[PDB]
Amino acid sequence: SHSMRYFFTSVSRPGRGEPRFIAVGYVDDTQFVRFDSDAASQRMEPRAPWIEQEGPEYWDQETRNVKAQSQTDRVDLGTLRGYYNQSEAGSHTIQIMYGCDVGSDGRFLRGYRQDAYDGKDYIALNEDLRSWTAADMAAQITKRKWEAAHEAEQLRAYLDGTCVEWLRRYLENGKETLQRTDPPKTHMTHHPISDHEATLRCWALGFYPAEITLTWQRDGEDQTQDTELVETRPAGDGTFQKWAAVVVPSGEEQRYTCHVQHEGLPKPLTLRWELS
Amino acid sequence: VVVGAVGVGK
Amino acid sequence: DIQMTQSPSSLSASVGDRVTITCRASQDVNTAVAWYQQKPGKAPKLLIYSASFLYSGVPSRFSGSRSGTDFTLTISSLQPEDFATYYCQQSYYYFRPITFGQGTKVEIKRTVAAPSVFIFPPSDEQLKSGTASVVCLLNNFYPREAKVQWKVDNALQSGNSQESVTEQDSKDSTYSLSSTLTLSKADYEKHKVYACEVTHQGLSSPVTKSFNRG
Amino acid sequence: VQLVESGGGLVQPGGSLRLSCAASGFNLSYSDIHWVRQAPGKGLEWVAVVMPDSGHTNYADSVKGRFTISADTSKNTAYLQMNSLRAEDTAVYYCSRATNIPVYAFDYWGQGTLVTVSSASTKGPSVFPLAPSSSGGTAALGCLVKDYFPEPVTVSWNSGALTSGVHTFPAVLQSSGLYSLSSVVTVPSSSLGTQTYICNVNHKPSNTKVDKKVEP
Amino acid sequence: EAIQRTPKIQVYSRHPAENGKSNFLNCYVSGFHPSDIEVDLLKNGERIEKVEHSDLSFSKDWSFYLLYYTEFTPTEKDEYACRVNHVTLSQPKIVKWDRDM
Repeated sequence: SHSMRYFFTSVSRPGRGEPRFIAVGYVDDTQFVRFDSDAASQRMEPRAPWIEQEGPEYWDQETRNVKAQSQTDRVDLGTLRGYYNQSEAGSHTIQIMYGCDVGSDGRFLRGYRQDAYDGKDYIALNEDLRSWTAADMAAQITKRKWEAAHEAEQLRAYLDGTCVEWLRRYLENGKETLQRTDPPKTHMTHHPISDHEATLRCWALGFYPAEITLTWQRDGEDQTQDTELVETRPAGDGTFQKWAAVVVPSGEEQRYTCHVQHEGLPKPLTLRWELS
Repeated sequence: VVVGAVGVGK
Repeated sequence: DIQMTQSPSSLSASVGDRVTITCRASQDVNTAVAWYQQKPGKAPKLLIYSASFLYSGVPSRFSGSRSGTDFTLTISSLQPEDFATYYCQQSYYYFRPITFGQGTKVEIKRTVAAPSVFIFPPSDEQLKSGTASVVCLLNNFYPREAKVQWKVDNALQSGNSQESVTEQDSKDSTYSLSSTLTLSKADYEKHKVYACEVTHQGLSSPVTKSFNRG
Repeated sequence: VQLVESGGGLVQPGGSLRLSCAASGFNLSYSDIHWVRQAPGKGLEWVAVVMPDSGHTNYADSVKGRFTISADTSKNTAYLQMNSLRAEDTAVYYCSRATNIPVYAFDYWGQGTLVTVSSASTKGPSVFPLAPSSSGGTAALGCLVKDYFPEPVTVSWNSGALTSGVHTFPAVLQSSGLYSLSSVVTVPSSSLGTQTYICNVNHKPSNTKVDKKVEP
Repeated sequence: EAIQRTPKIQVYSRHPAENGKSNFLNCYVSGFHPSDIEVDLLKNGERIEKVEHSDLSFSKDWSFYLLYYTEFTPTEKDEYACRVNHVTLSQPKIVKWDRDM
């Protein structure tokens, strides 16, 4: 399966300028476009080599589009902040997702559009691509406007036709970049707190897709209460990483194994702590 | 590709 | 501040005459302004909206264009049934229209005719008015720069007089103006000789006509 | 999200009062009525910036006291009040009753009115025809009516049979303080010879209606 | 108005750090809401200036990532830190680079 997401952050930055607007776009975890409203240019600067190929018309109309989106956010940062009656001159964000999944064969699967005001939820789209789950007494007003004017209809047309066809095009273009799985190299060691108790840590390094599960198999069961784990860490260079840890008495460490499962990993791996 | 049309305001 | 300057154009749409209208600002936009017809004497209307995404009314033959830099912002007008005072209205920081432009003009070009003035002394009810309104009838002339003469007292009546205007008649692409003046009953009676000289852009000479009574 | 308008051609607010417009079609209820106001050749965004809901119904007010926040998204999206009868009481207030997207048709409006530059219940008209001197080229026999409201009229000629050739005339303020307009009619000489001329004027604000007869 | 989630600062080297090599000093300030971070990469206390960052993403629960990063060389004298401030941290928290962690 594959997806294509468009995150559209818009911080209201009042008084000291003009609403910032970063409009990242993603494909399956990797970024290929960007747009800061304060940078070198006012362009969809490319962010991945396989989109350089597109050519001047593409960048022109993509820039026109994303500046239209930026305009839309700077319009509705004065309506969300108007019904959530919210005190002119205070920072207050808007966030917007899009998407369209496909099958491994390239057939459309699901379409999702999700909006968020200050950190919480707002209107979102169903999985039948036909109605709107307002998540507040403001997203009520939004969904009424979107059920009227059939924004759902236009959006579904976009999603299936345009979003799916360009997604397949991108995966054609990036076929040497996106259709890859990075099997996490596994590494792990212990930090002795004292001569009676210690910690163990299990390292997931270099895996592209941001989905992976680390489990410490404590002698047949996962010691889920003693799982200190960190979030997914962007390794800066497109890959990812994460670790989880547990507190262990000395000697007992031989009763724990780290079990991990990733798309790049056919057989889930066992980490047996080398006593030395 | 970003949504082509000017979308409805939120 | 914010100052929307209208950099206009006019005078020519006969059947297909292409026209470009531009507007200037004292602020900086991203890719847009707003555009707005205003049909003569009735019915304001959206027109082309912005730049980098135009969106058009049902008269979808125009083009409104980006300037990037605010040299101007521009519109293209073509046909002659679309004669309205166009306005340039404010984008980039989305103020729901806060600062208008000031006004341009577009008309169909039939003949750029000189004014036709034929003198009518007003009937005896004009003294029943209590004010003298000697009528310089104006016919089939381009918008009035003709210096029609108010020889109601046989002297120019500018400012003290009032004038009730006539719009361009659509058929001839020109006004048919009638001059209505509120001076006095005594002014009409004291002077009986009435002429309307017409110095004009079309008419350099102060062309004068004499009525014959009855 | 494309809509309609309302409001009425309000008459003399010579006592301080209120005006209203009302939506249709879809309910905007979030971003909606705007009440932009204009004078002959300008345009101003007074009270009732986004009013129905989304609050602060004076984003960019820059006026207060008499221009009043009145209504909301009850499907009839504002009822604005003047509190003025002499100063700046002459605009044509409007309603951006489609404001729904940054880029879709803003089906504004069609109406909104004033008192007049003059005030206090204009007097009854006076009707004055104009008789041609003679007739060269265009031949026109004028009809002028004076001392009433700015509001437009209906004029009847040839005993009301022939409305062709008549001139519809707007009114401007005069020394009288009473608005006046005329109906000059053009008749071809052959038609001018054959048919006798009748002028009839009908101004509802005037409340008096007169028929005027001219004979060659 | 918001929930003002507190940053989850994580200072780390995008490669397994080695003595005297060319790494990056990532300061992956994970889900913080209000979005105006003030990450500083401290070179034994004084702010480095030649630091850039990835774009402002966010997450399924609407919590922004950022990945402030810059080149450095791991030397056993300097205590690389990451002075992460925020509208929630009422002190310029000095989460350090625990190379061992």
